[PDB]
Amino acid sequence: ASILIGCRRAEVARTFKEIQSLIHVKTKEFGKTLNIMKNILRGKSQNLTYIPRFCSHLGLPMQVTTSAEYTAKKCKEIKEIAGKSPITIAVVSIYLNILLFQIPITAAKVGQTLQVTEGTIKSGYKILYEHRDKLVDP
DNA sequence: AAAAAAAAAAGGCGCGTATATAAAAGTTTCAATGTATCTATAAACCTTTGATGTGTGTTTGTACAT
Repeated sequence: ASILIGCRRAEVARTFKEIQSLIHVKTKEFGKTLNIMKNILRGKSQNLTYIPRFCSHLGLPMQVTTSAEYTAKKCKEIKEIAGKSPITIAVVSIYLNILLFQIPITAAKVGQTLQVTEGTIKSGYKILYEHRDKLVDP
């Protein structure tokens, strides 16, 4: 966690699974340890980071990533709490925007590359195949 | 061409993700303690090898038949 602290506190945010890949922490000993730790400094006293690191993991040009910052922020800004650990609803912006482009990143390839449920995608994409109205920049 | 068995396939059961509440029982993990088991190691013997007083040995002088 002090890494996840040290990471996020250094303005680089990584998912719990990502560190879990580095160290298997039973995903639970992580959580309780984090809460105290954060409050350790508070007494001693940001999911945006995920959009680009994902695009590169798929090897995409900047525009597809460029757009998602607008889309995810705009999808976040109005409504759609949408997600229970917004890690997922980040990726759907790529999926939203990758389909706005025509580049083969077929859902199955997305999943294992980013180790995400496929179900959260399409249902997450439900709120997108309907919200396709206001993301028109050009 | 027809009969029988397993898979293709999904949605949901039902509690892992938190999650704090508290008691109730028990486990495992950690560390001090105890012990036979490696090892060197210097202190045991045995043998070796260089230095060593000296038993035997070359000159002096001898009672002693010859």
